[PDB]
Amino acid sequence: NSMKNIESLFDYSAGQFEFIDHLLTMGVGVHFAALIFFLVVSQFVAPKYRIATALSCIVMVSAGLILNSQAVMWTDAYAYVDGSYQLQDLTFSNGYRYVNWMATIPCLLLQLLIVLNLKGKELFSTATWLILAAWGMIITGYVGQLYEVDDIAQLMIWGAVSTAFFVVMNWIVGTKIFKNRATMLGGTDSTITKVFWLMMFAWTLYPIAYLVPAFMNNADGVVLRQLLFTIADISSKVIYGLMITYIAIQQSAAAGYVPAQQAL
Ligand SMILES: CCCCCCCC/C=C\CCCCCCCC(=O)OC[C@H](O)CO
Ligand SMILES: *C\C=C(C)/C=C/C=C(C)/C=C/C1=C(C)CCCC1(C)C
Ligand SMILES: CCCCCCCC/C=C\CCCCCCCC(=O)O
Ligand SMILES: CCCCCCCC/C=C\CCCCCCCC(=O)O
Ligand SMILES: CCCCCCCC/C=C\CCCCCCCC(=O)O
Repeated sequence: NSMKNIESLFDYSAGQFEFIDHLLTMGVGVHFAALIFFLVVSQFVAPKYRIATALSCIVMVSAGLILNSQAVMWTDAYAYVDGSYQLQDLTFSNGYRYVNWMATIPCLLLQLLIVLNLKGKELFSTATWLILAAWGMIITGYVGQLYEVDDIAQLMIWGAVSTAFFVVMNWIVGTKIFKNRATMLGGTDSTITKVFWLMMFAWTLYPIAYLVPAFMNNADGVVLRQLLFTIADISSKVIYGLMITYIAIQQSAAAGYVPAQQAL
């Protein structure tokens, strides 16, 4: 699975290799630091919204474990030899991120629907269509990147199919947001609209990283891709969760939850 990604094609300078290692290890710290924050403020969230901050804790740990796994895989697969880090064993691939996404994306979408105050039949219904659309996106994306070394054309076609799911997914999300933001309390009807645009921006970096093999097929393309993943993860998981948490607390406060009012 590692021979199919471009990381296996190149030697890396100390500077490139340590920059990638430092990017992944920093990602671990950030996520686990935000995990403590999400855990602490959960007591300031009304029971109605408390599951949202819990889902952020699930995302933080899910991401932190795969980023930590990826950093160690990175240092195991390569060895500094003759002035460059060269592939030693085949134990590093990007496929594990696509596993992180399969798991984190349903959680990220669920926390959004919860603060939108959807409930019951509509919650279960809307969540099912989003998670299926999203899994189709991720799965077709994972098939495509198996060809980023061998068959770029296939990468593209699987990229096109994956993007179809992405567009439909965002159309559902946007439609539910704009049709339900009047139900939101404390002025969060204004904040949720920004969350949506944060989503659009953060999530669009992933397909850009996905296409790096096609327009920068070299060792700096590998560094660049990890940098895009790092900006994307922090924005779609950390900042977004903070955005979701702030909305949860605000609506809790507007709903008469005392611990939420005292915290604010
Ligand atoms: C590569 C081939 C396939 C590529 C095709 C690309 C087409 C993209 C079209 C629109 C943007 C999609 C994003 C949709 C953003 C959410 C839509 C929305 O804002 O919802 C509207 C709602 O009806 C208001 O109440
Ligand atoms: C970690 C959180 C999230 C929301 C991950 C999001 C991933 C995507 C939006 C991926 C999209 C893809 C597209 C649209 C087509 C290329 C293949 C991808 C799966 C990378
Ligand atoms: C394809 C996988 C299955 C798809 C179904 C996804 C699961 C969604 C099911 C239930 C919605 C979760 C809501 C949890 C309760 C929170 C409600 C609340 O406290 O206000
Ligand atoms: C067990 C977790 C995975 C859940 C799968 C169910 C979700 C369905 C999502 C979209 C189906 C797309 C399947 C197309 C795969 C073709 C790739 C191939 O066969 O080589
Ligand atoms: C992930 C973004 C989704 C959109 C993908 C772009 C759609 C295809 C665009 C142009 C087709 C160009 C096909 C060139 C194939 C030859 C390249 C090669 O095989 O080496």
